[PDB]
Amino acid sequence: DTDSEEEIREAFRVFDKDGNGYISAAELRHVMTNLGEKLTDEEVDEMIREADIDGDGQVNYEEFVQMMTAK
Ligand SMILES: [Ca+2]
Ligand SMILES: [Ca+2]
Repeated sequence: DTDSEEEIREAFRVFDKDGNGYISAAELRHVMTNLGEKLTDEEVDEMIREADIDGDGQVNYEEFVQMMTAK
């Protein structure tokens, strides 16, 4: 709850460039690339796709967490 899950809630919240309240695949490639690491769009696009429960190109913090670790 507030033990540490908070940092996760933050990092992901700030991540949403368009502060839409969720996370899209386009933001990952741009932000990661902007951060200094240029990932692969094919992996990114596929990344969320697998970590998507609603199937709306948008995933909250958890739906993502379970992914962040898994490569
Ligand atoms: Ca988003
Ligand atoms: Ca989803």
